[PDB]
Amino acid sequence: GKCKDGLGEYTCTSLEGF
Amino acid sequence: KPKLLNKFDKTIKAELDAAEKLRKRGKIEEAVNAFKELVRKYPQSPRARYGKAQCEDDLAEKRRSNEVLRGAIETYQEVASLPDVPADLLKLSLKRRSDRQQFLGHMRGSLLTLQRLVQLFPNDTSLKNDLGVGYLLIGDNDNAKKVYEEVLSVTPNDGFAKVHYGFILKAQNKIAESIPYLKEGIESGDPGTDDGRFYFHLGDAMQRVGNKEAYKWYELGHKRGHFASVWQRSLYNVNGLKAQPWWTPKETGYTELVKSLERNWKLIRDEGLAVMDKAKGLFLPEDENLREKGDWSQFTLWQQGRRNENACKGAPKTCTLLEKFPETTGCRRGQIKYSIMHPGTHVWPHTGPTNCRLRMHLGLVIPKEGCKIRCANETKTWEEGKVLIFDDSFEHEVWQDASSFRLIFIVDVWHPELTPQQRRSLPAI
Ligand SMILES: C[C@H](CC(=O)O)C(=O)C(=O)O
Ligand SMILES: [Mn+2]
Repeated sequence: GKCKDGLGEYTCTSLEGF
Repeated sequence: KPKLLNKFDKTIKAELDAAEKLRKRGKIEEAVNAFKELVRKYPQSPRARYGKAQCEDDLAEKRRSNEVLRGAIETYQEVASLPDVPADLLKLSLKRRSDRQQFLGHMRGSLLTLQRLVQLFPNDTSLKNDLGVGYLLIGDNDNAKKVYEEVLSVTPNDGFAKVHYGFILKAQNKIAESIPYLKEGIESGDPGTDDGRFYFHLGDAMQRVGNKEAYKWYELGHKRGHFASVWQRSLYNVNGLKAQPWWTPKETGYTELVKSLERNWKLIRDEGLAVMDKAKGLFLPEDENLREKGDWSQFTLWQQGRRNENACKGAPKTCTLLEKFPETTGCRRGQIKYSIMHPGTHVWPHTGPTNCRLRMHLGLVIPKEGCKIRCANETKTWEEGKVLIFDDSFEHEVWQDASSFRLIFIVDVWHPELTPQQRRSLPAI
């Protein structure tokens, strides 16, 4: 689930550590 | 304040404190080795094991190392494996394990840890709430909803659970139902409720149902620092970038890109029309719940700075043309896509996620009447072969009340005031 046009996901970025 | 020492650890409290002293003084390497020594000599000590884990955690911060952190994550688990672990220490250790697993993106791992935590501390509401967040972070909204329903069946006025339950309702398009939860949750002031996502979605839910008070929530959300302004409500920002709803080509500095789009617009048009005629499944329905009614689909060539190679087979000349323009093809917080909208469509007022991009629209097939776009307090129209540019972190709204289809080409670019350094570093959206 990606935030393309809106802000509908709980988080829009991906977690990849440091 | 927390009781971290079991019977045996009290008997070695002086060695344990000596090791912890080293860590708080920032001598991490000496501290790691001190706790390793303690672990060797007392391999059943929960406090020694946790100390080893905490040093590894600090060391991972020092070295900014995921591999070292994975080591800490396992050591936090070892603490829980040991005999006779005090409850406060068990909870601290497994909580930290889950938090660091999420930081690494091991969301399924975190979820198992959180399920363990809830099994171990069945009366701890905060941990059930944390479990719901674990489910939300892997996209499992069905399970998250069940979690907050359980929390609310026992503590009906838990504000964290309310705002999260409202968030989920809103995401399922249960607009009216979500409003009281979002609003009561925020008003609770409970920890975790003063978050821009909940102001954002309460105001939006209110707008959709015609509630005049939406902007009071936007105003409060701006007062509390979540929104750059009442009109610009994105949540993934670089502070300081110039904020304007409408931009001219010259203001952006991407004049060569605008010239190429306008000089070559008919080839871009024609490939879109060919896909509409012969490959219509490449156009995919908008799926972020942004339509009140009607039909709106997009055919995406780049997303997150990555070319879709199958899609570009359908618009090969357009993709070739755009490759000369890294300000859009390497915009990892925007897209490049065709956008078709048909009569009878109304797109809800909405905001994009980030102020780090600007959005270009090139008109391709624009009916003479019935189509318009508002950004903040100004409405405009499209023209065939002409580019409009707006900042879609500002609230914007679109109508399609023509008697035939309307096709545009959308090209996102990095906000011009972002340095090459930020453009390489910001995480993709
Ligand atoms: C509705 C518009 C797209 C369009 O008019 O096709 C929009 O929200 C956006 O470009 O960000
Ligand atoms: Mn939009």
